[PDB]
Amino acid sequence: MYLGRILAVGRNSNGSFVAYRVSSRSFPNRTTSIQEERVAVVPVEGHERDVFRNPYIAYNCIRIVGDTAVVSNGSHTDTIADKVALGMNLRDAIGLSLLAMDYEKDELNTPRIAAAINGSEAFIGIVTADGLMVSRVPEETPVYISTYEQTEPAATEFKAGSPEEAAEFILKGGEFAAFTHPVTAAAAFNDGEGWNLATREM
Amino acid sequence: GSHMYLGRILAVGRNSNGSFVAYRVSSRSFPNRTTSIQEERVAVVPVEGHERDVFRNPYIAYNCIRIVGDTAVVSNGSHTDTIADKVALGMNLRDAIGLSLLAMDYEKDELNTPRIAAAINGSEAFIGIVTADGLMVSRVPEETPVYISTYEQTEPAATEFKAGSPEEAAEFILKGGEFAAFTHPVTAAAAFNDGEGWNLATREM
Amino acid sequence: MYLGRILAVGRNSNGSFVAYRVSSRSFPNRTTSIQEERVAVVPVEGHERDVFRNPYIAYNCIRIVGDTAVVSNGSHTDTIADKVALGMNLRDAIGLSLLAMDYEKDELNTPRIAAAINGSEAFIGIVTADGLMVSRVPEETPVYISTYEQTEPAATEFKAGSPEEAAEFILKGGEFAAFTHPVTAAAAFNDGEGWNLATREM
Amino acid sequence: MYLGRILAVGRNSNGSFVAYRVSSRSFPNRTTSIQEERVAVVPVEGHERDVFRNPYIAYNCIRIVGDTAVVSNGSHTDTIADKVALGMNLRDAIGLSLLAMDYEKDELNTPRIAAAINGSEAFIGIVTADGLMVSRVPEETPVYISTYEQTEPAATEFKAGSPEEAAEFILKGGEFAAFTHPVTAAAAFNDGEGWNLATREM
Repeated sequence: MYLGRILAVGRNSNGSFVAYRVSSRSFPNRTTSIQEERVAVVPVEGHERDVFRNPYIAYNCIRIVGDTAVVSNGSHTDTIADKVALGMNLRDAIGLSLLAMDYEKDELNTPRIAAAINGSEAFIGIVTADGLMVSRVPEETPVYISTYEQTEPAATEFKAGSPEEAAEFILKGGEFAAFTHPVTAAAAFNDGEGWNLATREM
Repeated sequence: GSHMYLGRILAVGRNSNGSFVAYRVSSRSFPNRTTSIQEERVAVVPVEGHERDVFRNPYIAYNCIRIVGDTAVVSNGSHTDTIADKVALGMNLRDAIGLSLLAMDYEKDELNTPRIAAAINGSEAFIGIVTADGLMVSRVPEETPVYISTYEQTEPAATEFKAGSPEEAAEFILKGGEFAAFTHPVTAAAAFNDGEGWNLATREM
Repeated sequence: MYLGRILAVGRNSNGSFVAYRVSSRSFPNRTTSIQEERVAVVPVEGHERDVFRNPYIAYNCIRIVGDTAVVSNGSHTDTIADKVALGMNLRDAIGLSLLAMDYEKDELNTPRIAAAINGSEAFIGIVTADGLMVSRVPEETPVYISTYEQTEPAATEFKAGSPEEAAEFILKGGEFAAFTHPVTAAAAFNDGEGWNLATREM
Repeated sequence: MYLGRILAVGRNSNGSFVAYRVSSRSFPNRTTSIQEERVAVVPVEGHERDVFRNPYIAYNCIRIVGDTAVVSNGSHTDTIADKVALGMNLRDAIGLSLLAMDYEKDELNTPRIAAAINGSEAFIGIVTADGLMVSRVPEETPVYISTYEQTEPAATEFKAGSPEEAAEFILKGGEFAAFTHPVTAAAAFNDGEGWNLATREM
């Protein structure tokens, strides 16, 4: 039931999207911050220091490069987004980044999860201590994946017609309500006019 | 389910008799082929008088099995040497397979044929595949062997694979167990290790 | 004085080009055959068998994909060209392919050499047993590289205004005359109308 | 005369080493901190906040894995070390990490530089906007490389018989005295008994 960090990607009747939600046991003093073309996961005021005791807690979790949205549970968000910007198809951007960066070297060998979507295709990947897998997101249905328990894409009837909605949904909505220790959430949505960002706190 | 033609098939794992990797060609338009054991490897080559086939299709001849030290590599194409070499030059199994599938990619033919592969040694085993919809490399479950093919069965599938010798294993993936049902069997090869070392073997239809 | 296989890439007053030329001691029974969008290095009639005794002799030495031309001394030619086709900048297409394929496992640990060019940039790389290097081709001057001896880019006042010209030059022209054991050659040229292929025999 | 971040690697009469030195114009409020099996570049007390305005200033510069020492100017220090730890040869570890992570997306397209050394070989590599290069370190002589100006290996008569010496030298000694804006320095030395770490401030 505690899935750790969760991300979602796909298309529904209202447009394309990516959603991210932090779930933590020992580092709840965090929030999401919208900056130019990106959403970062940072410590809340007075906890800046946390970053220096654990290197996997702060990072951009959503990057927007052109017509492409990138979402991941770590710094690989920039590694992948940079490859997209510099010209590289989605699948390889994810694969090359997950292969090189690998699972996180902590207590639980925490997988690095990620996904990216543009006007044509979307891909979702994950790298664990037991494997690496990058796959196409089925057009007929959005999907989500997490660091713990749900280590492989799972379909989700994800309704949302705005980044606000998406971000709230992965936080407290639908089936995500049953996953524990929700901290902060974020998302990007594109109804065809471009990517818009939004956050959502508990 | 309607299709029983899986194309090229490979299997890997450990049973009560030891470790192994098996491979079997299945073709519709290039049956003029067989497996030839050479030093530390098994190649898939045209049969005499068909040497020419290789120049009309670059995906029909390749080492399908490579042995490097305590490690056995198996695949449906030239990546067999790309992976084997990385293992030889020092690279863990998962990465070796993954870096090689990522670079080489699915085969650029009529059916965007996936590149499949697997490798095993004294400690772990990893199986992987690269298609036009993805790339996947995963640890082979210790409690059960598994197999994968270019068509239909594009993700690992468990198999009660019995055999206690390369001869046995190569025969099994060719005509035994559930592999019987997969059509157009051409040639087969395999590598087995009972703890003494890797031994190769071929099997014709 | 025997550089093995040699390739050249760059631009001159007449257009963009890539050139290739095989140089062999023990496998001269070879020629270059133009096919759709590519030039392959194959055994001469009655030698089809050679390929089974050495896996590094037959291969497409030039691939044209869109506005981009790819040239190498091996099968990586297709690895790199596919990544360009599927969308991947030139530097990475060459780098990823060279890193993964590595030097050829023969008597001389023969390096894998490659280059790619389009209307904007051009890159040349090589992978040996002592390293890996991929670099931008200097706009103000073509350059060449070979499997042996000249294992790093070298400038070349390369004149030619057609594939025919280019293929003949790298084979018997300029400084390439002094490099021994010339077997067959090939080249692609682009004067602004598209890529055109041409072979040249001794 | 400002080479940015500089690293050195090689063997001398006293043993094997890797040295690192930060040089900065706009972020001198930094020091090096030894922690388990590694040395990190971090903000000085009261500047924790800098980490959030620039994602390229805090990182482990040195990582020790077994008989191998890794040094770099970025997070790729862990990317490379982890691959080495998980079983990967030095050349590929550096090449796969530099290919995936790329030059740093800042004002100067700052290259990612790196090097690794164990009881047998040593390799140094760099990734820029113009290329990628990874090469074996010449056994008969140590070499150093930087982000700016000296973007290619360069020989250095690097004398030192202890991490303290090594660290001091890349900071204020020899030819490094002439490189400007020294902030902090660090190094790992191995005289055959194992890898020892040390830092040095201005």
